[PDB]
Amino acid sequence: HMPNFSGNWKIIRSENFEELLKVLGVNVMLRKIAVAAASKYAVEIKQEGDTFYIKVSTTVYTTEINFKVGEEFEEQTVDGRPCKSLVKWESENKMVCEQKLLKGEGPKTSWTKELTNDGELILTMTADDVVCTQVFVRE
Repeated sequence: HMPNFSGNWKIIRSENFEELLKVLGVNVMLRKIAVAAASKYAVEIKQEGDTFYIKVSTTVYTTEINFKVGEEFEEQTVDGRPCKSLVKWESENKMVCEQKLLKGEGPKTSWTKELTNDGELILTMTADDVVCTQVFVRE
């Protein structure tokens, strides 16, 4: 197995996190405690070919998703609401994920993950017109 998305990642930048949560209707006090918890974002990925295991965690919370590119799966929005998700590739090293809520009305959300040439992992998370960008390095 050669060098791909696979590995353990630790966050180093986190731009527009608060603003994203606001759009997602999170009250001030929780946004701030959330911004605090985000400087300990760890991501572990196992990638085999087309197929992905991803663990995102902070000090007190973790979640795991499993998916194949091109095949619908379920997870939660950043705000916690369950959703149907679909991942597609965009270049050698970027995937994007459109999301439709299971139940109800809310902002259009989506995320991306990309591996840069300097070997950083870059996560984006979009709610409507607001885009949160997070940068990660190998652990």
